[PDB]
Amino acid sequence: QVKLEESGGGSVQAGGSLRLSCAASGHTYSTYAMGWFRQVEREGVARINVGGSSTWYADSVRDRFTISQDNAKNTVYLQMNSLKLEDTAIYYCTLHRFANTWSLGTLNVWGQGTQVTVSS
Amino acid sequence: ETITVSTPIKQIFPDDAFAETIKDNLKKKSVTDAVTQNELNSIDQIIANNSDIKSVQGIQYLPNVTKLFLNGNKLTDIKPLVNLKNLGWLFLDENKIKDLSSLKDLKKLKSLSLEHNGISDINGLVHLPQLESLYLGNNKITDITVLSRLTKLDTLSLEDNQISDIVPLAGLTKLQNLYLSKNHISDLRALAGLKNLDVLELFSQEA
Repeated sequence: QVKLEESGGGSVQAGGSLRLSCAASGHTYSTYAMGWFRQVEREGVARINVGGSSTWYADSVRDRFTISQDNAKNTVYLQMNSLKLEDTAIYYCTLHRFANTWSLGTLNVWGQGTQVTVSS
Repeated sequence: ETITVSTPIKQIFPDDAFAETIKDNLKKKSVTDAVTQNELNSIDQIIANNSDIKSVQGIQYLPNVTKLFLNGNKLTDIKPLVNLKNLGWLFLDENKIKDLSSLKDLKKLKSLSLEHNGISDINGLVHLPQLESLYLGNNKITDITVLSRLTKLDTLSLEDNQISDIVPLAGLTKLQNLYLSKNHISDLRALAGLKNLDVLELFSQEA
């Protein structure tokens, strides 16, 4: 009954910016891990502890992408700057109560996915 | 130890559900298909949650498995895991595992989940001092003394147990995410020196 509502995506020019959003509904968690994987096998991109402050980023996106939260709104945001051709992929919002298990993907709640295409 | 010559999956894995798990993992046509030790050596991850598995006999022949998902099965005996030296992540929620001595030499194990197994005695977890994540929610645990040896833990869930004494957690300086809801805790003094916590949940105690 956990639902992930994804917003954002599409086509962007190399060097440009894009912001994704994901809001989690139908849960009771005081704190939980939410963020994005992508599939250009699926790999983690960015995670934040909703209700905490800890984050994790893949090495390839660390200083170009920034993940944030609105705890009361149960929403996370991914600000993708200096976009590169290597960032073209389907991006999936995804959630687990525990950050270290979130990293594995296998047991997570998964969103539908959004197409991101970086050109030029 | 090893499968010396090619052998049907059905013969190596007597549990019909686990044999089907292996068949599907290797994308074989039938559990009667024969496999070599070389093919079994290729398995690094098994996803077999909610699969009505009563025995993982045969898993001894998968030396390279590092991720093992067995939540929601009918296991009581994990002796076949004893010598899986490369196991890193082990999920065993909603089984009925009580004898933990077979975990003792899983010295690469980083993450262990044993939620909702009816466990009370966790003394055997003292032999996993390298563990980084430990999930024991929804059990019958009172005495967490041995967790004081698990100095590398950064994530620990003990929610929904019978704990009142958390002094054994005082020295676990690397804890970041700690879940203690639904216990018998009134006194958190022993946690005052943990400096790296991001998450600490204490809801709904019964004093």
